[PDB]
Amino acid sequence: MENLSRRLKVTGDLFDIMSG
Amino acid sequence: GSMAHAGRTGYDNREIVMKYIHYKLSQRGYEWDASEVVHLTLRQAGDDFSRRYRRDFAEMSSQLHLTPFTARGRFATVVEELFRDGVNWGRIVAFFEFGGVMCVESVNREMSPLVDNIALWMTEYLNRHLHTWIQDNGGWDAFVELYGPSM
Repeated sequence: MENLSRRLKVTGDLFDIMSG
Repeated sequence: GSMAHAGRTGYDNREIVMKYIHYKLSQRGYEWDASEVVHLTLRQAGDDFSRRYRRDFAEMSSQLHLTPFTARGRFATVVEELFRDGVNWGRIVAFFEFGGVMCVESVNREMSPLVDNIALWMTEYLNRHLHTWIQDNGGWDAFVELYGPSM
């Protein structure tokens, strides 16, 4: 829930740093 | 047509959502129907996102508990928290993947009509809360440039 959104968020943030 | 961003309207965002969902369901063998390099790049980014996600975490559907009455609030809560402190392309891919997982789970749980609703919710959220950011940060064009390379 909150846990799910945190997992999505941190995975997303990692993927956007890798794209940089 | 090189003067403006690719897929720069809400109508285009809707098409992007519908094609994404069709793809995610097709990966499970479930047939459903409701910018081409944009659809392609998003397919790839979402698949690569999912690969990484699953290396670290359990199946996304394990956390859902969908019912027709609660699915919309479940969607809204997750997406609100995801973007609460900002938007970036990685979070947008995560958004598409979450929406895809919601649709797959709906079909698995014999609630297939929810797919059409989820598509609507994703389209509205995109147009209301992400589209401004997308235009301000280079359009889907910038996404294709950044996520185009397959790694």
